[PDB]
Amino acid sequence: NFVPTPSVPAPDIVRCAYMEIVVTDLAKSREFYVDVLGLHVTEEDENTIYLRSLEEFIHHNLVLRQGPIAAVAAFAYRVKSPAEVDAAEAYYKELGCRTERRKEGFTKGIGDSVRVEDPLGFPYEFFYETEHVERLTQRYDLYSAGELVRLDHFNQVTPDVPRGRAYLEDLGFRVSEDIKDSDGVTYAAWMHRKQTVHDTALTGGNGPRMHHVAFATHEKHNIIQICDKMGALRISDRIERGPGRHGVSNAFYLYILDPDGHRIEIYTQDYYTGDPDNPTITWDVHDNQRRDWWGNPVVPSWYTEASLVLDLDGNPQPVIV
Amino acid sequence: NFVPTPSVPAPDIVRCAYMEIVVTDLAKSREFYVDVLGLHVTEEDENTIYLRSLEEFIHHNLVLRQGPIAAVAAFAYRVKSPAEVDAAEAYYKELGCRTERRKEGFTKGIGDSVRVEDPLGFPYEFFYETEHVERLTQRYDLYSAGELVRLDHFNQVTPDVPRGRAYLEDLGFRVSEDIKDSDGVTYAAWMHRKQTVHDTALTGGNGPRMHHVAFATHEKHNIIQICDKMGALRISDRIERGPGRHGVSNAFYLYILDPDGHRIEIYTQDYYTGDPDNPTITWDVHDNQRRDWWGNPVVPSWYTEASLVLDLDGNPQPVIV
Amino acid sequence: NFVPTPSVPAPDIVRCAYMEIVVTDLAKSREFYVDVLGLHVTEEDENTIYLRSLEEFIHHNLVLRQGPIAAVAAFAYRVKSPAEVDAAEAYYKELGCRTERRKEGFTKGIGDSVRVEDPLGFPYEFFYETEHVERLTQRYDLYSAGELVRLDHFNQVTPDVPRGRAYLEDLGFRVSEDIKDSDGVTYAAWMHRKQTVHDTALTGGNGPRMHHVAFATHEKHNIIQICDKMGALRISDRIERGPGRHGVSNAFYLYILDPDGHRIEIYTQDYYTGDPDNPTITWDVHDNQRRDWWGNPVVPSWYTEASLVLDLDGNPQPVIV
Amino acid sequence: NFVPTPSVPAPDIVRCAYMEIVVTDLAKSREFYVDVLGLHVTEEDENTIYLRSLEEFIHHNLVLRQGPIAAVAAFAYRVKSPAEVDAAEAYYKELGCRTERRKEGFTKGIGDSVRVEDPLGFPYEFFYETEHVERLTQRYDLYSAGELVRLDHFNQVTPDVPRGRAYLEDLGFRVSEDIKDSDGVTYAAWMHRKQTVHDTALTGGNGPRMHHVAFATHEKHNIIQICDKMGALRISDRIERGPGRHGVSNAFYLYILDPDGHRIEIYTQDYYTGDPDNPTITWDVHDNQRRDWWGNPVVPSWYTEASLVLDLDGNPQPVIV
Ligand SMILES: [Mn+2]
Ligand SMILES: [Mn+2]
Ligand SMILES: [Mn+2]
Ligand SMILES: [Mn+2]
Repeated sequence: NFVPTPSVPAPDIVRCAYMEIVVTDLAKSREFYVDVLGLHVTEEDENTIYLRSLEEFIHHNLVLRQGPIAAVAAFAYRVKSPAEVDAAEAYYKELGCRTERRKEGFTKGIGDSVRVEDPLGFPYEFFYETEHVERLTQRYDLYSAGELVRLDHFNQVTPDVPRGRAYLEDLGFRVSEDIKDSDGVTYAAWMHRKQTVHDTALTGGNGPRMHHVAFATHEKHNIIQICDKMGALRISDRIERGPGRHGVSNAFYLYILDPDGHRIEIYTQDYYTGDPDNPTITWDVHDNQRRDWWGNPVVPSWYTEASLVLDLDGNPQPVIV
Repeated sequence: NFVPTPSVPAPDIVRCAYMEIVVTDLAKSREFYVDVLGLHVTEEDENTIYLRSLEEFIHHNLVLRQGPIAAVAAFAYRVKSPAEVDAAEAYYKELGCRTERRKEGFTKGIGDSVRVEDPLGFPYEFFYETEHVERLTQRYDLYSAGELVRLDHFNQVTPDVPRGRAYLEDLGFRVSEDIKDSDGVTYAAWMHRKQTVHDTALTGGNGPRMHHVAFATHEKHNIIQICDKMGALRISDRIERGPGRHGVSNAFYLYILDPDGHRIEIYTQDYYTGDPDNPTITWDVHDNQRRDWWGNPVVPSWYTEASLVLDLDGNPQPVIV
Repeated sequence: NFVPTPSVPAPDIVRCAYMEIVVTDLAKSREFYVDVLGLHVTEEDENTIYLRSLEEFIHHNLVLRQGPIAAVAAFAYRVKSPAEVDAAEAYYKELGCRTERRKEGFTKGIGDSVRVEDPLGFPYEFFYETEHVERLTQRYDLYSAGELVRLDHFNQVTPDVPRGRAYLEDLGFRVSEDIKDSDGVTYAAWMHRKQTVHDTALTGGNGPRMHHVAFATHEKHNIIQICDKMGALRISDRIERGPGRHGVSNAFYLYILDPDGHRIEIYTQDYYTGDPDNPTITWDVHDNQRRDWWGNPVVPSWYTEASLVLDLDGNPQPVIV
Repeated sequence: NFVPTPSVPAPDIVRCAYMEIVVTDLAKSREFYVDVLGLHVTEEDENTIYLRSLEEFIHHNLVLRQGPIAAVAAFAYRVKSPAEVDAAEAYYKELGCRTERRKEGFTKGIGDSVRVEDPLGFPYEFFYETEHVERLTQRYDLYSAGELVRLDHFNQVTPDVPRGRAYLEDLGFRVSEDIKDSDGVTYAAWMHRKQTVHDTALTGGNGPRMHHVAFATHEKHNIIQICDKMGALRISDRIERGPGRHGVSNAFYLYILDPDGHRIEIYTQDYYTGDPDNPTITWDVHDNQRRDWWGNPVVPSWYTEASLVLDLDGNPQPVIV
């Protein structure tokens, strides 16, 4: 059942920082992420595109890499100092996980990093060093009507949520909201290191799979404009669920699908979770409002489709059904 | 087939002005319309409540009347001058419709009025005189987060839309948008006297029935707040459809159900239709975007449920299936 | 004092439609109106640019023409039918005003038109025919964060407001709001033909001069984004007054200056004025809130700077001080 | 010159948490803070009112206490754990500052606390324990149009900013933005413990004085509604500055004055400052955009008026001019 708790301290994680996504047609994906969504290109080449949101100063929040199979190559977290990359390496080695360290980084603009196949089969990366680039916070001359301003969280699908939760708590994540039954069993959990509702969340299901990566906008009208632009471009069929308001997290949300089917959440409205005794909100598994505060109808694909993730050799991790 | 065109001129209609609805439990309805939606009470007694929106100066936009069967007693249009009330009476008399004129009005605050059972079975009222009340436009001290600022239109369900359309064009309504097939047959039409997309619209289906009455908010966030409040009050199951953006009319919309099941549309975003040659926008019956610009899933009840309307004796008009 | 009331009927005016502005450097002005403000180019040549707002279907709302002196060449109103152009010509001829008729129009995309040097010295144009162009209402792929969606009104500066008001009332404009003193003398007036607060307004001052031309946005955040973009482009010194809320008209506003100093108002939030007995709101000349609902400080240039207007020969009208 | 750096560690501060202000007429203040601004009353008695913002779970963000002289009695910061209250006491004791520890708290709902007259003359409180109350985040049934959702920061006026800055950096606050001259001298600094731009800021001027306490709204339209409501209530002369956008901090802001003249900032739009190497943004003292991104005119009172602060005996600290 439970992942053992190492005797070495967990690495001090600051926040989720970026995700590396493999796409099958780079030009088609570039059209979606840059021309439709408006993400900012930090740099690109024939095979990879480095994108960042408006208020980011690190090198990128998303890396799109062309590959033969659409999948997620890495969920990356920034750690507090260089020594924490060492700590992350030691922690996972004690758990017996495969680890790979590259002083020069795995993606451009990132420095010394360690990638690991974690206990739940996910490719996690921990890094501290990264090139700083121009922070576009006040470049209102580049601000689009649907501007994505920051990367907020990842959502992972795994078969055993209680095992996943205890493992992430040992890593230092705290639970801001969870869904449990009368028995006290955790069905899903929102976990954070930074002061928003979450950096990652665990959803029960066949896995390991990536459910979605999420960006925030400043206000609700920005999310509506994304829908409107998609309708004008005749790609409204890529709008999967939303807009709506989730009861869990209180987020005003929208889920859309990229060309390979990877799910992107765009939401707005966070609340502060930084206090040491921030109250956990537990939702009952039968409370309808947990999914949708407004009662919007259920979208089946949202519970069944999710992206494959890769092992450190670049091959898909088998999905446990 | 087509209603005959009278030889007397049509009354000069300015805009839709109010609707009289019969509710089965006035206190339960008062809670929804006043405590939940925030409409302003002009006056009320044991059996009837007169409500108005924020920017209205005439006596009321809605009259709620207690009765044994939930239904709509009257669709009321304001005409241009006192003489037009005579015109409306003469016009319908020539069509052979039952008319009833009351110099003192049918509802409080309204003067000389004529009500008719129109050719499609709907109770229409035409009046000019009305008591003026405090226009609350700048009473920001009363402004709620989901404030309804003005009454915009009615939507009617009738079995033969081409007959209804030609009948309303003779009355002087112009078509801003319609849905037609390749054969050029009209399936639905949006018709207006004032300079917005419509004062009334015709939907094909079993009728005569009232599909909805609609109010506008100033901005999109006001509609979102109505949803959030209903979720907090635990009546999100009364949210029927939306929020969404209609392709036809371009409205950002929300449809909710009152305690008796009468459908209220709250929407925002109009466009100007006042020019004499305002282009009619014709949508193809197979274009999915005409219903939802964002492709939101269809909601069955929206196409089957609608409210009964009353004849001039106060009895429901039989529904033609 | 008063302009005589002609014995021939006034032309039936539908709304203000466009303004022809002379600029001294076309490329500099194009940068402002198109690159900064985002207006849509209908067509252009070496000497003139035809622009329209998002929801317009007539050929243009603004014509920028290069010339030696920055000034306003024409305030154009669309009339109800072709016969009304004849009516406009006859009406002004009876007043003894100079008139010039061109069956082929004075600006591209406009047909039979009559221009007149009106009694207050303004170059007014009346036309019906105009080429229709693609209405961009639902082109959300072109929608900018600060999108100007429609042309709403003109504001004119004239030395004798009571004379100007009585003359515009004879033309059929109604007063929605005015500013008067205890004596009952009109200091300024908002006048309309269409169903918003105004198509034109009269401000007392040295004239004839054009105070501003105004465009509406859908919501308040669109106006804030214009400010933000101007700050990022380092041209915030062209923001003259606002954002604020006017007590008169209830508009959330912003006034900015183009390269030649012509004033452009961008506002949002109208209210309906279409009923025949729409109550006039009279503000007292000493009520502070009439200028600014929020008490924002007075901006002196707003009361002294305004654009010159041209006579029908293209020469500036002398300003009466 | 510089405050000495103690040899004991600084207490681990999480965020600014509440301010205790003394008002001269509690009922008049209650009307402003509760009836006008809509803050939520946690509890109150004849002499004191405890208020909290929408998303707060600790007992209060503001304590209003009736007293003979309007002033600020305490700037309170929540620390990470009970042991940190001991740390704060030891730390200030080593600086030679007067401290007062109360196991039972100084205000209701707060536990073990230490208050100090800090080196710059300000009454700072550090506490960990506080009673939790219903977090109203999703009580949309209570949500007003101008809802204040969370307390964000304090702003302090002090004559020697470089001394104050170094003192706060030793306490562990990091600088997100500062204003410096060519000589590299600090004129003002924005300092934070939590992940927003600041928990407190230092403004040069006669002090010690409290410049403002700030609350955030979810969106810009909420701030606009506060202005509109104040204009409707005829207290727009209490709006001191804004709405505007600050270049420093990037906040869309509004400053208003309570009945005793204490300055409240309502703002929205934060950006994330949590990374260990978050880039400090340094603004030049001559850059006009640092104050107002839109170039709004300067408001003199903003630079001269500020609130007195009290010593631990409840007497005003003399202001150094
Ligand atoms: Mn999510
Ligand atoms: Mn409708
Ligand atoms: Mn104006
Ligand atoms: Mn501040």
